[PDB]
Amino acid sequence: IPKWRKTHLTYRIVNYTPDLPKDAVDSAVEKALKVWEEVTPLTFSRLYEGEADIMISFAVREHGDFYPFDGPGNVLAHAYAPGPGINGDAHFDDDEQWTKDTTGTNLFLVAAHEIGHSLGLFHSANTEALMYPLYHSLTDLTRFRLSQDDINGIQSLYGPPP
Ligand SMILES: [Ca+2]
Ligand SMILES: [Ca+2]
Ligand SMILES: [Ca+2]
Ligand SMILES: [Zn+2]
Ligand SMILES: [Zn+2]
Repeated sequence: IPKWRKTHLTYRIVNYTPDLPKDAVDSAVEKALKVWEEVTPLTFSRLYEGEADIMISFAVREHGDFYPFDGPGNVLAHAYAPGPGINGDAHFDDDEQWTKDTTGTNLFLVAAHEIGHSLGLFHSANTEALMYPLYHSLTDLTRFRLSQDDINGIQSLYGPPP
C-alpha cells in the first residue's frame, strides 16, 4: 500500500544549509512535521546519528541519487514515497538561498510540501492546496493552513486523530 506501516516515524537532519542559522532550520522542519501531525494519529521523534525513517539533507547537483539538482532556480527540492532506505527521504537544493520570511524561497513552505510526499501524498488540482504542483509563497505566513483537500488526502491514508 502507498504508505507507512507504523504511525510513528523518526527523522534526522543530516546536514545544515549555511543560508540560515542552525536553529531556524530546525524550527522550519519541526513546524513542517507538526502540520501533518495535527490532523492524523502520526507522531514523530528526532535522531542525531544513524539511519532514521526520514533522512533530510541539503545538496547540490549530482549528490548520489537518480535525480541531480539543476543549479539556482527551477527544481527547489524533492522527496521519495514511503518505504525503507531512500524512500521517505527529503532533499533540498542548496543552490537556492533559503529564507524564513516572504522574500525568497521559504524553507518551511517547501518542506511542508516535501514532507507531504514522504507520507504518500500525490498532487492536487486544487490551486489553494499545499500539495498543488506549482511553487508560490504567501503574503503572510501566520495565515497558513492546510486545505480540506490536503486533510482528506492524508486522512484517507491514515485516518483522523483520536
Ligand atoms: Ca528513508
Ligand atoms: Ca534548483
Ligand atoms: Ca544555499
Ligand atoms: Zn536527491
Ligand atoms: Zn510536489
